Amino acid sequence: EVSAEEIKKHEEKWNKYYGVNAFNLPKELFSKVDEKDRQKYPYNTIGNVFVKGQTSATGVLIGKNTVLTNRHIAKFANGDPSKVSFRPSINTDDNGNTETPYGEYEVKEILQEPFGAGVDLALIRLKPDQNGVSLGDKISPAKIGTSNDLKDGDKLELIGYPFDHKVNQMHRSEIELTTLSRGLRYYGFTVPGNSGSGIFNSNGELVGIHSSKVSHLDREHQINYGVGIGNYVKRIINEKNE
Repeated sequence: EVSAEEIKKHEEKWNKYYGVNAFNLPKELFSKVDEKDRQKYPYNTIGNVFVKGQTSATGVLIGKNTVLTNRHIAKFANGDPSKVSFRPSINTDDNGNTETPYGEYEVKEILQEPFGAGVDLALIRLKPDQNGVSLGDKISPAKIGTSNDLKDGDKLELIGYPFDHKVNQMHRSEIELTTLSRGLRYYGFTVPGNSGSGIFNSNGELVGIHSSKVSHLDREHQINYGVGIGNYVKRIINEKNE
């Protein structure tokens, strides 16, 4: 139970992201990442996780051949690697020209829920290209930080592929942390394709992975939910990363 003043204020904030048309959102809160920035860190660690005829979401290169995304996204492949593809820094302009600067990678193995079924993260291991060159040799993986020092009110950058808005176009979203007692919760503009989007701090460190929207305050309102790279998650990543 929370005061009626909260639901009012929550609705106030929420609405500044979802009350106006996506295209009408202020650039500071949501914007397309241009070509120049796409070639730089941390943007180039972001890729599109494509599951043939199932979904198109986001993933973060955290290892030489490893991509961190959501367990719910990975489930769409039913343990079958041939069904998933990873396209780092893919871009399709409004005129259908698609470019994949580092190529497209095949998956050799899906670790569906290495952190437990109630933690929405999965690891995707990639094959190197046909020359045996790993994606992580072409691009430096994201630096992994920690979510331990984050606090209510913090502002972070969520980077991903908002499919439902624009196909294969990397966008950044400013997010605002809120009641962190109930997991990584935040205000910000996202759509289903942002699932698996990286959340970075001012130091360029990966501190969380976007998951979805969950009920908040009461059963009738929403907030974005993400999985923070906490002590436990960090440990499993150090153990299985590659």
